[PDB]
Amino acid sequence: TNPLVPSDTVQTRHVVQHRSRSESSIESFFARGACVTIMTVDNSASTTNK
Amino acid sequence: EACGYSDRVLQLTLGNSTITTQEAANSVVAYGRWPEYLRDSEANPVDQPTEPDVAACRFYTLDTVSWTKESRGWWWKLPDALRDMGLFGQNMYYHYLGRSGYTVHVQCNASKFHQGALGVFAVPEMCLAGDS
Repeated sequence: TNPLVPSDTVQTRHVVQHRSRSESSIESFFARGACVTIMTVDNSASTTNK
Repeated sequence: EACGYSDRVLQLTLGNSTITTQEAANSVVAYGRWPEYLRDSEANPVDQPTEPDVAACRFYTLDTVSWTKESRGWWWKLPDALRDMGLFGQNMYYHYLGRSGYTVHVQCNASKFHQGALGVFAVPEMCLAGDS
């Protein structure tokens, strides 16, 4: 993949960059509890068929 | 000033335009900040900016309005009021983004026998109310 940056094809000015990739790191991408299942139980009287 | 100079008498020059006034009440610099160009630390669009300089940073006179006993007041918005003003308006419409500061000079003379007082206000984000 061609590693080009804007100053390669257009006239650029100077910019002091503040943005960071902090939130798109692998940890940060997955750092959320996600629902994987719902389990159903109950508490009724065990009777000959059920 | 013992050699003459005064608060009331100013000369402003920008580009090919000069304003004189012999009856000023000093000048105001909003929030004490003089207009400036965008700094690299604060820059955002990465392309080489267009800077029109004297071609656009000069004095444009708008249409003279008339004050009377029934006048309730007037308003304008910037940059809108200057959208058709020479090379400033052109640079404005050719580009997606733009920034500008302004020297606003309001002119109203009368006579030692007239009276009245106009309040001149520069409002940041002057959102006005609708008719509905």
